[PDB]
Amino acid sequence: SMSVKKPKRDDSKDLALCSMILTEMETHEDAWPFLLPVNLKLVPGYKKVIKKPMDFSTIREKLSSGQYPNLETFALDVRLVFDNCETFNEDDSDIGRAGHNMRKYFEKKWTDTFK
Repeated sequence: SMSVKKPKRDDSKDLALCSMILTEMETHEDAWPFLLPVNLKLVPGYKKVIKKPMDFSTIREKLSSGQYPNLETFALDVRLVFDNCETFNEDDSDIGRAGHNMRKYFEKKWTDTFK
């Protein structure tokens, strides 16, 4: 509360460390469904169903331009990518399996880097 603070966690490396995680996600062999925005002119149903589209290139641009206020807002956009994928794609599909694999990969890196 006023003039009463928990000890200050060092957050000075968070920007660099989120960039490294994102690089590792970008270079994973199962990243291909997530590298670019979904083409809303060419994929029937996507625009109406998926209220907040997100993809790795859009996260990368937001990161590079100071649009993430903290490391939790960064994790929310990465999770958004996988939640959108589960909403639109059957589990037993190449893209459905890709999203489960990437979410697992991301969550381990996140725990090992920050928790």
